[PDB]
Amino acid sequence: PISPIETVPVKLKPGMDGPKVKQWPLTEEKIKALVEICTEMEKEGKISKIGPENPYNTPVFAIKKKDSTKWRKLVDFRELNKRTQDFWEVQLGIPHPAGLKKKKSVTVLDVGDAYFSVPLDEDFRKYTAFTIPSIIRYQYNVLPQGWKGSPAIFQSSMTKILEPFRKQNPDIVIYQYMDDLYVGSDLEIGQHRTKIEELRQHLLRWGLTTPDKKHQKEPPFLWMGYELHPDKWTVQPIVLPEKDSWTVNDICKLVGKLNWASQIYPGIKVRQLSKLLRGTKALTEVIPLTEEAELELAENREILKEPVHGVYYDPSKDLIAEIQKQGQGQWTYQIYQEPFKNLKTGKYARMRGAHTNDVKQLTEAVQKITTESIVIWGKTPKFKLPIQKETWETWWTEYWQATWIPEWEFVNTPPLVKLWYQLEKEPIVGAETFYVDGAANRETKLGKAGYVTNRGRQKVVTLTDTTNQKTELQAIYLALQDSGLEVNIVTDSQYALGIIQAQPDQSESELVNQIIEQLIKKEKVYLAWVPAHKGIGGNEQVDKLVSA
Amino acid sequence: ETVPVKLKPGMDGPKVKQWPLTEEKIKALVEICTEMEKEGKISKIGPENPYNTPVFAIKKKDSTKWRKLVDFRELNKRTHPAGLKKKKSVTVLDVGDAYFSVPLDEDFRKYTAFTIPSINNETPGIRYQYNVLPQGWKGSPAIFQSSMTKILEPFRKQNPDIVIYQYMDDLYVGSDLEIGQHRTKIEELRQHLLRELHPDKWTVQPIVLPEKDSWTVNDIQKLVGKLNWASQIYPGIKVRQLSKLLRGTKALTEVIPLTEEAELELAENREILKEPVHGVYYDPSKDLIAEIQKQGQGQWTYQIYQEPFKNLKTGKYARMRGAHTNDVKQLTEAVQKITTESIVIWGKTPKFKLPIQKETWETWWTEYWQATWIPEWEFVNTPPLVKLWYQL
DNA sequence: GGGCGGCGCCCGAACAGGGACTG
DNA sequence: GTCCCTGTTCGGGCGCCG
Ligand SMILES: Nc1ccn([C@H]2C[C@H](O)[C@@H](COP(=O)(O)OP(=O)(O)OP(=O)(O)O)O2)c(=O)n1
Ligand SMILES: [Mg+2]
Ligand SMILES: [Mg+2]
Repeated sequence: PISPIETVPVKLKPGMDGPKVKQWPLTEEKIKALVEICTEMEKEGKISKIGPENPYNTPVFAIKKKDSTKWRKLVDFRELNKRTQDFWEVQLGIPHPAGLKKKKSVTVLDVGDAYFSVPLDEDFRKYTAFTIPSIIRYQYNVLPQGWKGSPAIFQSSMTKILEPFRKQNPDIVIYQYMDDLYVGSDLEIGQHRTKIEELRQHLLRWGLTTPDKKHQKEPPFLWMGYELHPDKWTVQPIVLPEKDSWTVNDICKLVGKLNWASQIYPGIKVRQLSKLLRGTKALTEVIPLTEEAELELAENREILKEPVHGVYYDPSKDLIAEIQKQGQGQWTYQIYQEPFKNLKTGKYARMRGAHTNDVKQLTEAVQKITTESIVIWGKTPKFKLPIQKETWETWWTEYWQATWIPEWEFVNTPPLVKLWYQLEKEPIVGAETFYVDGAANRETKLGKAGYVTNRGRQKVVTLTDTTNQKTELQAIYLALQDSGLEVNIVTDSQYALGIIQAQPDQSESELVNQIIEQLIKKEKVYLAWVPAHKGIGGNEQVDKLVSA
Repeated sequence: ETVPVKLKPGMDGPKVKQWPLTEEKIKALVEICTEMEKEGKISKIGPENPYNTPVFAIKKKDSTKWRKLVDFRELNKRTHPAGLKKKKSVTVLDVGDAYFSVPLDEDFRKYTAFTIPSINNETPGIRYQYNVLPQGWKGSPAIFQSSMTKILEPFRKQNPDIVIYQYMDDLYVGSDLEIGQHRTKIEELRQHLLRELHPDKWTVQPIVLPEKDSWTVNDIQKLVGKLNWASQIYPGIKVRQLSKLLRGTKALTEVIPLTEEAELELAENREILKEPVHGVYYDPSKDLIAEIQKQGQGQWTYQIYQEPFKNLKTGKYARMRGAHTNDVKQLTEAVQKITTESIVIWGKTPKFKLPIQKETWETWWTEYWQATWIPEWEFVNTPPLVKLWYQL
């Protein structure tokens, strides 16, 4: 039937008119499917025959419905979508099985012909004109598939339709993805079935049928890409492409399946694979796998060959997130309540900043996990982290930004997160003092880096194709190279000071990485700043040196 | 009877995605919004309205009541008693409820749309829009002002030594009475309204130079850096004789004895840093900028300026020393204290340059917020230089 | 084979803000 | 101002759901 719910008023964007687009050639198979669909829709008033008073058209097609021998009618409304008003999407996220609680009784219902059961605004119907070619012209009186307004209008209409049932039945849980309903209740199987009949009769009153073919009554329930057993849930199998020559399209498919997988498979890593896509120009381009990517992919394959499940949420217990470090700024995590029973898993790998270290990355991973936990369970978890309370305290003292981790507890699973070197707060007695500088010429791109020391040493290196900042960093690198285990360095560069003060252990800059090697090898470093070009200290001397 | 309100020309309404809320906040929002719907203050709407502003809720201390908070910063973007800062005590009453007694221009309602989320996305968002003057909207005090003046006229007549200032949802009531009589008069005003700060004791944080009787090359280098920077605020500062002691290429820990000239230069400079900053005039057409620096050990410095190096105010906030402290909680309370000061002094909120990561802030700041307004802010990664310059 | 919305990931292009620089 | 460096956003591919 067609829902007697009120329509949602819809307008075109000002000054725009309906689309006028020739219809495509289609196969005879698609023509037969379309006419079988359209004869029946026209009988039911879901579509209306139109005449020459309607000067609009949009091309149509069909595709096999993904898990059936039935067809789906779709319209290429790209022009109409360009010309249709804006909506506010009401679907804010995707429900996750790890957020479901234990229920006595569970049902899964699909609404039959979901969009085609929800009326479309009268005034707008005329712009939905289409043509079924020969071997007939129509307009939609219901929501079409391919129009940008149909998801939001459907999701909102379904919410309105279910509100009276929810008000009457507060303690029956209805997870509502588009027309999928997961219905859970704390009733015996008998009273539950009775309430599900009440719900199907309520939906049918509002024009929505629930065909038995998609009425799931017994576990395991197929829902949202998952298998829901009574006390555990799993993912429907992941199949990774197994090719020999890889293209950017294949790689994106692999990385997408692996990301999807990482929600219940622990240990998934996609860094080297994702790095393959760096300089690409098109989806068709072929990329040879690096040895690193090859080996990472084999590891992921081994991980996926293993049987794994999640569990459901008990509100009367704490949420615990546990984090493990992989290399290259890659982290996995596991959220659980009881020791070896994961609610879910995850990975964080985002590279934030030219220069960083593992304490910053771990703080970002904590933040991500906290926001994700708020979305799924509505509260924050307690943390198990591989970082000493002492390490964290040191960082949080020395660091100039506000930073904070919620309730947490050390875990002794290597690799532990550490700070790899610490700058002194006070200058070092008996360490030689290097005054460093760099200058670069903006026209020719030639530069000098250099130092002068208080014990008489002076060195200048010349550089090609360089910049001011790079010569400052290069001078600091030269001083680290040519000093002993303890060294005072004086710089005029806010740039370099800010970088090194923040204690990076990784950088996209080769030069900063070389500096970091040096700073980890040293025993004590002290980095002081003076303002440039004020005739201060040995800064004047090394400045006169590196200008020429 | 309604009052038409328009948007600034060339501007559409806000389209701001709602952020995730905790279960307690969603439950409070749903109960509050249900009552507000029963009373006609808000109406359910659909996705054909393309506008949205985020919403959350705060639980006031010493109270199990939640108060809803709509972040109208964008919408507000798109639409003074100088004796209040001198009063012995100042109480801050919440009069937002009054606004729900006045209807909102129909053509404007669409711009106040907001969406309530759900745990684990059990349902799509539930969308509402306002039928009355909403709390937290710039236009609410403006349109209600005349009714407010009529409400407060006789209380102001009977108490002329009391200063009543209105900012967005708040009344500031200032008095020189003793604390008990002040609270008595405040409850008198609460009774009348059915038709605790102490600003006289706020402190400027001057820039301070180190005092010692043995200086090293490093000490003098640090002092010359600090004075060179400070001379952009105070032109009286001079560094010739102090930097003269640094000639050559010396060891950082070499002890340098100060000359007579440089000692005079240092004493004259530390005097100069006491004088007030010259030529600083508040412009109401520009916005206040507030910078905050984490000094460590629960200490925070802040500067309110409008043009660079022309500080209208410079202060510090202190808090619990570092046993179980929360940097973000403290940064948030510092933001609220600074905003309160700025509202009282100039009647306007500052735009904060916050020394925190965007994500850390947005993850946690709503757990410690207790005000009914929200200032604008941007996020910053400062060099430790300004930190040292304002440090103590 | 193609159309739509949501969320996720990763990458790069566009743009903004602040420091250093030339005569 | 210009050149440089760095951070944010937004749009494009793919994954997943319907
Ligand atoms: N590839 C897809 C899958 C779904 N949908 C939209 C339109 C569908 O009508 C709705 C729900 O998906 P279904 O597969 O349940 O479609 P129907 O409800 O029309 O079919 P059925 O009666 O077989 O359930 O989501 C879509 O636009 N494109
Ligand atoms: Mg269906
Ligand atoms: Mg230099």
